Amino acid sequence: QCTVRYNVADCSHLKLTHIPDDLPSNITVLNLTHNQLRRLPPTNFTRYSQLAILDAGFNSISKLEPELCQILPLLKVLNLQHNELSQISDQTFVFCTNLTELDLMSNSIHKIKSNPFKNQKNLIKLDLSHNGLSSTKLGTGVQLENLQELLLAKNKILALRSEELEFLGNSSLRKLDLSSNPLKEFSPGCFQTIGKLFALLLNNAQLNPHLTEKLCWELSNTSIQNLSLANNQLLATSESTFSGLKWTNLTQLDLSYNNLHDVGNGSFSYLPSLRYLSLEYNNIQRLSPRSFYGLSNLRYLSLKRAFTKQSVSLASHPNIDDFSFQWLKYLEYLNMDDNNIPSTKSNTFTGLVSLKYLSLSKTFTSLQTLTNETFVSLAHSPLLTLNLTKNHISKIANGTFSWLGQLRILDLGLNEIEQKLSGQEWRGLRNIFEIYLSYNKYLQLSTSSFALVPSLQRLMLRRVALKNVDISPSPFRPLRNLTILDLSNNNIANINEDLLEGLENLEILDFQHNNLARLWKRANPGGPVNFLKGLSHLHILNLESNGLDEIPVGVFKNLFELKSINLGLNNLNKLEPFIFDDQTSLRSLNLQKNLITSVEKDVFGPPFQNLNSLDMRFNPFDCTCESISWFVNWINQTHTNISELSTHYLCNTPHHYYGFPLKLFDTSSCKDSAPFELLFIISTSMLLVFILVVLLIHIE
Amino acid sequence: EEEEERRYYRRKRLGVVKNVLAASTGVTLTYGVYLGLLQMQLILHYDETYREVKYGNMGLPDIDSKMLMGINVTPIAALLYTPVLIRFFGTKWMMFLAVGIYALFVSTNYWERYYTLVPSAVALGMAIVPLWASMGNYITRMSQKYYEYSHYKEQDEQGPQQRPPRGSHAPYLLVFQAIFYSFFHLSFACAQLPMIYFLNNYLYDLNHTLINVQSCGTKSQGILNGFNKTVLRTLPRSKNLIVVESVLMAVAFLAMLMVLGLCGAAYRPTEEIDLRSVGWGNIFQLPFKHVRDFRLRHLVPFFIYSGFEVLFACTGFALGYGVCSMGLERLAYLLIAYSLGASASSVLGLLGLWLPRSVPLVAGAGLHLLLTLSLFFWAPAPRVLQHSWIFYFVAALWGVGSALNKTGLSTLLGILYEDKERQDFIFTIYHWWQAVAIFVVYLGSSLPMKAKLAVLLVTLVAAAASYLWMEQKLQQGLVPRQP
Ligand SMILES: *[C@@H]1O[C@H](CO)[C@@H](O[C@@H]2O[C@H](CO)[C@@H](O[C@@H]3O[C@H](CO)[C@@H](O)[C@H](O)[C@@H]3O)[C@H](O)[C@H]2NC(C)=O)[C@H](O)[C@H]1NC(C)=O
Ligand SMILES: *[C@@H]1O[C@H](CO)[C@@H](O[C@@H]2O[C@H](CO)[C@@H](O)[C@H](O)[C@H]2NC(C)=O)[C@H](O)[C@H]1NC(C)=O
Ligand SMILES: *[C@@H]1O[C@H](CO)[C@@H](O[C@@H]2O[C@H](CO)[C@@H](O)[C@H](O)[C@H]2NC(C)=O)[C@H](O)[C@H]1NC(C)=O
Ligand SMILES: *[C@@H]1O[C@H](CO)[C@@H](O[C@@H]2O[C@H](CO)[C@@H](O)[C@H](O)[C@H]2NC(C)=O)[C@H](O)[C@H]1NC(C)=O
Ligand SMILES: *[C@@H]1O[C@H](CO)[C@@H](O[C@@H]2O[C@H](CO)[C@@H](O)[C@H](O)[C@H]2NC(C)=O)[C@H](O)[C@H]1NC(C)=O
Ligand SMILES: *[C@@H]1O[C@H](CO)[C@@H](O)[C@H](O)[C@H]1NC(C)=O
Ligand SMILES: *[C@@H]1O[C@H](CO)[C@@H](O)[C@H](O)[C@H]1NC(C)=O
Ligand SMILES: *[C@@H]1O[C@H](CO)[C@@H](O)[C@H](O)[C@H]1NC(C)=O
Ligand SMILES: *[C@@H]1O[C@H](CO)[C@@H](O)[C@H](O)[C@H]1NC(C)=O
Ligand SMILES: *[C@@H]1O[C@H](CO)[C@@H](O)[C@H](O)[C@H]1NC(C)=O
Ligand SMILES: *[C@@H]1O[C@H](CO)[C@@H](O)[C@H](O)[C@H]1NC(C)=O
Ligand SMILES: *[C@@H]1O[C@H](CO)[C@@H](O)[C@H](O)[C@H]1NC(C)=O
Ligand SMILES: *[C@@H]1O[C@H](CO)[C@@H](O)[C@H](O)[C@H]1NC(C)=O
Ligand SMILES: *[C@@H]1O[C@H](CO)[C@@H](O)[C@H](O)[C@H]1NC(C)=O
Repeated sequence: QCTVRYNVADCSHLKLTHIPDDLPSNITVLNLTHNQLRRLPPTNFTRYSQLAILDAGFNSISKLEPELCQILPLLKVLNLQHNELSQISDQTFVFCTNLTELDLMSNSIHKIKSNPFKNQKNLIKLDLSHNGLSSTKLGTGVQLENLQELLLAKNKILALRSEELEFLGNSSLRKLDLSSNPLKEFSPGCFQTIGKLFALLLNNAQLNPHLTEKLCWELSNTSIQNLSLANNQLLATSESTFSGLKWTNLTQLDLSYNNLHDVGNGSFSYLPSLRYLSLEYNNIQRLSPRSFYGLSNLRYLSLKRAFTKQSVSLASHPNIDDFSFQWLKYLEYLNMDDNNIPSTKSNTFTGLVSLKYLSLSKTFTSLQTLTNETFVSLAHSPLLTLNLTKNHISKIANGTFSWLGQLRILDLGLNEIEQKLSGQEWRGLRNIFEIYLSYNKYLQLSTSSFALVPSLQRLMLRRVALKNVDISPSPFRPLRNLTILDLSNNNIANINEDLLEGLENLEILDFQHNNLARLWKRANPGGPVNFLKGLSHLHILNLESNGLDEIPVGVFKNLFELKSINLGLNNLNKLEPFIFDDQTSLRSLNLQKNLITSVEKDVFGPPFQNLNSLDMRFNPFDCTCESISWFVNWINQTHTNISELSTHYLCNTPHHYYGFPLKLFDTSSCKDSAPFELLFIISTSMLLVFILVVLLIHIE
Repeated sequence: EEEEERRYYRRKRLGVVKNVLAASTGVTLTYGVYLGLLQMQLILHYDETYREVKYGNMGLPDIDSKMLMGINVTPIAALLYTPVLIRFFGTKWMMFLAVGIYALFVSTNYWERYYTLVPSAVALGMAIVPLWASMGNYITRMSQKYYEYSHYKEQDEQGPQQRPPRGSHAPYLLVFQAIFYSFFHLSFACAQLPMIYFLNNYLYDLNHTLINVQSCGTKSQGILNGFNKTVLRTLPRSKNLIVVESVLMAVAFLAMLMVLGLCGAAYRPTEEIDLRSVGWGNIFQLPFKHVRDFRLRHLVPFFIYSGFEVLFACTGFALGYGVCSMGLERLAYLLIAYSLGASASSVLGLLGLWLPRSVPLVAGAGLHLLLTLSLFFWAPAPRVLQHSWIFYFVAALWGVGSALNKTGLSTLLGILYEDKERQDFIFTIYHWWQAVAIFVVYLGSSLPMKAKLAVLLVTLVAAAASYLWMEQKLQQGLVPRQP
């Protein structure tokens, strides 16, 4: 029936109506979600009176039995969400003292005219959301001493009187939720009745400028820290709008989904302690230097989708004036993702002495070509992470990134760059660590491309149509500290031997979809290129979908630290022996959708010793003893992880074993199983010795 | 002292008869093991599963054909190097060496590889003919010794010191060769032990292995023109295979040891020096110079017919007619029925002592003639199981005819020549012609029908056989003298 694990009772999706009694009596968790209980009989909980938490959500209870709280004195978490509790009485929770968390997320409660929260002095979290409450009054006198989280969202509250909040005389309230309620007016002195207010949420509250102005004046002389006005009707902000918030020590402010037409000058001046600011998903048309005045302690700011939309009917581009963020000296994280700014001006980012993280993905629709004078504003800022994906970049000028000396992570991926990599573009990046050039249109490598950047550790060339890679010396040679190198979907037919030489720090290598069949097989200039010469610290290796039909012996020599090999979607059929001898620390090996026919010990011994997981489905095995006897004997005994073992492991040959699973293959009727090898030699020796001895004896 | 000599010669006769029985049982066990292993290897190699799964790219048909050719063509070199070799080793010693070569062929079947199975086949083809030659010489000389001891006991002074028998050792040779050939034919049934107990339960019914058979019986066009690719329903476990082959090797070694222990010694060092006094340069040409004999020129077709009919009973019947209706499930039954028929005809011909010599011989051939008629017009349907007793009927009749003809040939060849070198020479020539007949029938495979040649040969030998007897009564007078 109900699943029991460690002091829990998973009795959810079973469609049970009555109270089960087969659960152990030393249990402390009861999960009854998505059931059809009508009520909770306070007589059947005697057997497991040591219940700690109770979960009776997603049901249809109409009334709660007060005895339910005195017969189990260990009840701390009570949860009645999505039930049909009609009215709450006075004596319902009058015996319930050990209560800590009460969840009434949906009961359609309209009016409460009693003091039900008088004895639950240990209550911490209260939830009366998605109900029909019209007033925040929960009683007459001061109660709920240890109340910290009170949720009253999705109600029909129309006013916040000062008398209906007096029960919070000295209760350290931490989080208060009044979202999804159309409040029309705020009574004076209502928030002052609360002892301590830390967080306050009014998401989708349908406020106006005058409404939030009166709220800000009401929210004076309190300890509020986090404020959220998301999904609101705040069309425009003014200086007097946020005038009330100057006295309190505000920490986090949220303005999201307000459709803000513009920001008034100095509207954020009265707030000096703002640290986290959110302007996501607005329609700001103009920015001004005086707009952001007064934000000295600002450290977190996001402008994602904050500007004017595309507007196909009428072409409009939001313009930002120079010195817009000069007052923000303490800013650390700045984000303007998915914007419609035309380009970067000369002094847009001037004044940010402490800017560290900046994300500019899809911000500029007409940037196209970068210039050395484009990033001049960010010269005095020690940037650590910069993002330029989805920017439709096409060209890069000389010395564009020279101003950004302390840059560490740089992203140029998902662009249409069509230029040759001369090498002068990376000038000034002494402390750069990661470069993202994936999904670019067309590039050309050069010998001095990455010479100015020896400290590089990560480089990505996924889908770039790389060319001129086979040149001497190797362009990747100065990358002494290169750790992760990723080049896939380049279709590079010819690769020189000197490439990836001296790369001792190389650990991860990706080589998918580059067509390496012609280079290895039997090369016309000579032999196998074996570009994996001194990559000793290589850990993860991938060579999938290159169409290789054979593996030359000696390419994996001196590869001790190698852990993972991916050779799927290849055309290999015959494997030379002693190719995986150095692969003694192998963990994962993938050979799927190949032409592998036979798996032999002399080839697969060393790797299979400590192999962890293996994938070899979609392969045409030859179901013969000499072919797969050791393979079946190993896969039978070993405990390594095999994915889709009895499903996608089939044998094409012989015709008698066509479409037969490999696991059902029997190796008892094989030559290596029976000892006739030794029996033949011993019988032949004995018989020859007997015949010869008796013939030489009886002759003489 | 009369009764002491009585006991002495009684022990001598008992030793003679026990060595005769030992040689007979050794022939039985050796030939049974050889036929059983050969049949098991030929059947286990006619499928795709056991060929590709166990071996794969080792070329099973190629090595099988090479084994067959090495067994069938080596008798030529065997004849070329048998007389001097038999007189070197001895009568019983070549017997022992040939049994050892047979056991070697059985031993090299475990691993089954070119360089270990092809030399075994060559040695088997080299030892097959001299084995039978020395066997016949040994059994006939021991019958002669039995008769001479009996007539020395019954006639002390009336029996001459030189030339005791004078063509009168027939009653003591008939009863020996009859039991010898009955045991040699019971070997054919003993060979069917591994198939019945281990191989008969691993192949499926005839409804699938006999599908592509549109013409059988008189319309064969080969040994097996129509047959399925595979015949085993399941792969045989290697443990049962090694068990049955170890039992075969054990019974072969038991036959080896019992032959060595109960054959004694019948070479007689005095007669050994006598035969050595002939020389080594003239013994090589004497069997070839013996072509001028009046009896061999007419008895050679008889040997050819004996070989032809024995190979027809071995393969021409089991794989030509018995495979028509039923598959390989009742082939061993037909083989053991043929063996019991031959064993019964052995004593049936033993009972033919009062009648003169060449009475049943041609009659036996005549039997084949009658059988040949039933083997010419009647053609059984492959896809029916109506009449199955007729197969066992013809098998028993062919066994009767074959055993009668073989024992008659043996007794006539032992009676016409009484000298030791004559015995060895005539037995060698007869067995060489039999081996040539076997080799010709081997070349006679994949042919439309071998019945017309068989019947013409039986009609050429009946008249010929009678012909030889019609001149011995009129005193023609001719005998090769090469002392
Ligand atoms: C610069 O910004 C871009 C875009 O915000 C960052 O791209 C993000 O890269 C991660 C890592 O691949 C993506 O996570 C993965 O997404 C794929 C779907 O594409 C999903 O299947 C994976 O399970 C994983 O979640 C992430 O989606 C992607 N962002 C977007 C919007 O697609 C990039 O990482 C940034 N550069 C940095 C931080 O250096
Ligand atoms: C950005 O690059 C341009 C072009 O490379 C620089 O323009 C040069 O300016 C100097 C003095 O202002 C002139 O003497 C050159 O003739 C200009 N063109 C060149 C060098 O090709 C511009 O100065 C660079 N910006 C900065 C800040 O260095
Ligand atoms: C950016 O710098 C590169 C330096 O690599 C310049 O390319 C060189 O231009 C000179 C001028 O003739 C050539 O002699 C060199 O062979 C070029 N080097 C390479 C590697 O191609 C490039 O001209 C500069 N571009 C700008 C706009 O200043
Ligand atoms: C490659 O990485 C190593 C390891 O960090 C760098 O060696 C450091 O160099 C700095 C600068 O002199 C020293 O302060 C550190 O003590 C060095 N660390 C070690 C472990 O030796 C090396 O400089 C890097 N190479 C490049 C070209 O950036
Ligand atoms: C050997 O026997 C098998 C069956 O035991 C034959 O396979 C059959 O082939 C026909 C040809 O159309 C199919 O209709 C049947 O479904 C097959 N039976 C199976 C697969 O069980 C095979 O053709 C025979 N081969 C010969 C040469 O006679
Ligand atoms: C009760 O179970 C549901 C679904 O299995 C789960 O979402 C919920 O977190 C569980 N609650 C407790 C208190 O275990
Ligand atoms: C709460 O539970 C404890 C533990 O059983 C019990 O002793 C106490 O009486 C209960 N009620 C309280 C503390 O009001
Ligand atoms: C909280 O206020 C009540 C009266 O409103 C008082 O009785 C109680 O002592 C106060 N508690 C603290 C800790 O000040
Ligand atoms: C207020 O916001 C800060 C920053 O996001 C967070 O660390 C803190 O936990 C929040 N406090 C509350 C009560 O939500
Ligand atoms: C609010 O705090 C300020 C600063 O201490 C003080 O001047 C003012 O009188 C306070 N107002 C109220 C209503 O407490
Ligand atoms: C802000 O100042 C600019 C420049 O003086 C002016 O054009 C704009 O109208 C001002 N905005 C407000 C809301 O006062
Ligand atoms: C193999 O499976 C076990 C058990 O599911 C798991 O703990 C382990 O992480 C797996 N290893 C790999 C390499 O997937
Ligand atoms: C090997 O296979 C057999 C039958 O498929 C199975 O019973 C046995 O458990 C397997 N070996 C191991 C170690 O699981
Ligand atoms: C199997 O063989 C028997 C032989 O008597 C026959 O009667 C039966 O019809 C066959 N079954 C088939 C061909 O399905």
